[PDB]
Amino acid sequence: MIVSAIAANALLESVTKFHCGVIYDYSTAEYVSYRPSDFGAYLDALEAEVARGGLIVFHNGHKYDVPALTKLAKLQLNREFHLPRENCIDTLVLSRLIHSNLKDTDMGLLRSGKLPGKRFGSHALEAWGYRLGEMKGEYKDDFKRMLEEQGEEYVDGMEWWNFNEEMMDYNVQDVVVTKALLEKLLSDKHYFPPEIDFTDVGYTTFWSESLEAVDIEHRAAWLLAKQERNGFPFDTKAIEELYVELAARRSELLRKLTETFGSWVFNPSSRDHIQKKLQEAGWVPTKYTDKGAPVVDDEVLEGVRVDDPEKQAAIDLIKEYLMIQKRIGQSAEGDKAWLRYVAEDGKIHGSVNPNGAVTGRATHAFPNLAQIPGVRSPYGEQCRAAFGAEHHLDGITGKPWVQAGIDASGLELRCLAHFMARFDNGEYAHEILNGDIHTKNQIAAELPTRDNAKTFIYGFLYGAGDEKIGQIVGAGKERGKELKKKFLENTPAIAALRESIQQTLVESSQWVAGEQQVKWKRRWIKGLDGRKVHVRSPHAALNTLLQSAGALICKLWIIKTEEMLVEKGLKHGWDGDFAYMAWVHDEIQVGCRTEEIAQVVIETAQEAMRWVGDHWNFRCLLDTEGKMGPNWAICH
Amino acid sequence: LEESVEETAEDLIGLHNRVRLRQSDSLKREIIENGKFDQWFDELFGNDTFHLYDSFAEAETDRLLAKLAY
Amino acid sequence: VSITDLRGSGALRQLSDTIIALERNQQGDMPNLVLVRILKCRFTGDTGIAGYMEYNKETGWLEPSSY
Amino acid sequence: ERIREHLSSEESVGLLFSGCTGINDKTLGARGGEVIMVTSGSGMGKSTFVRQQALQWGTAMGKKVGLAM
Repeated sequence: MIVSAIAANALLESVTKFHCGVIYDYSTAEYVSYRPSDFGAYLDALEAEVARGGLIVFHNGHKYDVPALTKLAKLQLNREFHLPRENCIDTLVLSRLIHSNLKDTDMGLLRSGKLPGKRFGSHALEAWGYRLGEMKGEYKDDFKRMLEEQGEEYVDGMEWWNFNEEMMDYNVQDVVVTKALLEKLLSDKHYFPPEIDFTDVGYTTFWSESLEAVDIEHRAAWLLAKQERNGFPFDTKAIEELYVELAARRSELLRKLTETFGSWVFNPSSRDHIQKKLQEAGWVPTKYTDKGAPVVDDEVLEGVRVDDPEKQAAIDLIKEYLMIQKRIGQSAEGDKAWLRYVAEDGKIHGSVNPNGAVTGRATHAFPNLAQIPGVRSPYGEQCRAAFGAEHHLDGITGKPWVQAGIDASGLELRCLAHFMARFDNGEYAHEILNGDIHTKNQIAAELPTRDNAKTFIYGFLYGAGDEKIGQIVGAGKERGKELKKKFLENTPAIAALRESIQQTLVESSQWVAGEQQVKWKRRWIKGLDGRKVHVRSPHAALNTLLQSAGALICKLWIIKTEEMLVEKGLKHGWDGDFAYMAWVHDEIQVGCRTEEIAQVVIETAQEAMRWVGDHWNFRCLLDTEGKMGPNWAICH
Repeated sequence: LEESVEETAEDLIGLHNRVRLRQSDSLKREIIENGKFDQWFDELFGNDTFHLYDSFAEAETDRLLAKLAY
Repeated sequence: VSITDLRGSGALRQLSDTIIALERNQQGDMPNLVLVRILKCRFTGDTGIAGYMEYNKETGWLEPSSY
Repeated sequence: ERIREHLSSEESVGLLFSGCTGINDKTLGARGGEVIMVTSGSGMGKSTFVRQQALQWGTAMGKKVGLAM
């Protein structure tokens, strides 16, 4: 096993030159420093550990280091360099796996004065140096202050322009933190057994003798990192033709909404507006917002009735206006608007954090690819059309690629059937397969319509009170208790589900001054792969359990699907046959060169989904549904 | 005479490595993909200590006792 | 039903790797209720009563029962 | 190689008995090479139970099922 970290001139998207890199070998117990004229030997040193079947330790290597060293080797050395996914370890991923509950952990770290306020809960290399006590300083700061006593100034991120001896010393600093952080993660015996000193093993022993969660997360991080580099093809012209239809509508709406109110200036998106208005048109607020004056409150606006017809009719103009700002602020004027993120390949490369959550459901940002308005939401149809494989060319024919959208068919309710198959012997599970589970929940909870059962089952499982439940039948917090208790009597298994599991984490509970001081057995629920999935209050926790199952199911699902597609003969990327464009929890969007490839993609995903269920011996049956088409509005 | 040599070896391999390789769809795939199968396999049978019989197609006496005697 | 009630000589108690058995009282209050009993499983060795099932006179299927 | 071939190419747990879980909990389905023994009283659902397995396997989990009625 070797440990390293590198320093380049820029980010993964325009890096040009390799500066330095340090390699600590556990077998040699000694570091080795590299320099710009030593880039070639650096790649061989990594190849040598691959030949031995050892391991290579990087921080964020799956997402940056490994693809950058592949990219740098092509333009600088003109050689092909591809670190095998099996021979790579990412401390960042393990940190996100092992220490997903950092947010609490920092409380004691704050008391010490050892952890910066800007580096709270962060999983960056330097942020961990302060946690372990290895930060003698930071390269960026030993650069700025020393530039003063040299004359010349500082430009935002110029410390990486040129190879400097201070970078070479802080390049070591990043390596020793990676090593100590690795051993800090290897010292967690829940994930890494004591019987195996993983610091001196081959890759073959590392993955299997480690917890299964260790393997998936590195497979998940590697695949999704490929997805970011693949990117999502984007029709720039289409979104441009929308801002025109929106800005014109905004100005036309703004004009009509300035005839209704004067000044001494009507504001599009201000909170000091409705606060000044409606309570002058004859509207007395039903619900307020905190220390002073109610917020925008989109909810009440639908029900605001004022005796002024013009003011009343203007309410719906406000409803549209605010929404127009939302799409615009997401598609054009936002600091993280889509038009700002289109790369020079005609694609949007939205990033994704693998286990950036307690449960394992990922997070998307810059731009949040997982919040694009739905086709049911206004103008979402046009929005979804802007994200499509058709908006990509082709390596040869040029004929637009076809998109394949496959989602997990009702994963949440089937996950519920799996954990409750422990109490009903597959009763509820068969109701899924037999169909109309929302019809049974309707009968069990005594709801008038099937749609009311749908909004019930999800709210009840996740800890909704009685207001959302009461508003279903046009009531308040009153109606809810009898709706929840009746469902419990008609579905004992669900009640029995929360019995053994919720009493598996407690010995006895106790209320002290309004705070439950529960004596825990373990403040963490085990996931499908043995990882720690904490919760908070034992009053529900089920929501955490089900979402953990679902997110862990899809994570393995998208891994095996790609694994089978590669095994069948398909090549991953825009230069091969298919390319992952976006992963959104229970649905995925895959680009495909021909319709024939897309059909295989759909079938393989179903084959992988049954494979996952057999793998973890899932009590319930998992199915998926695929849609073929040009873009995303079609795949959903 | 009730399990083919691959299944009995499967038991022996798992038993040798303190696991139930038969009763884990997860463990079977594990040692295969990360190359842990050949590792345990050479560790056990590498000394040519284990030898088996396979036919399972209605074993007889003449001549099977001959094979046992042989 | 146990292993002795099995038709044929005592070879079926040996060759069969897994033995599924159904029991139901068609002259009682629950004729469609059928009990599943594992009599043998060389694979797991876990024997005993698995679960319950009900014969849907409409579909003719064996839907899994509670208990 | 035959051991390699077995673990890799067999469906592991080739299928799971449908109509009732718990059977899967105690048997983990049926494998390739074993012999599942189904029995009950005269007209108590021996044929009906097995016929569901033949149907389900050949429909949901597209296996090629052979029948000898």
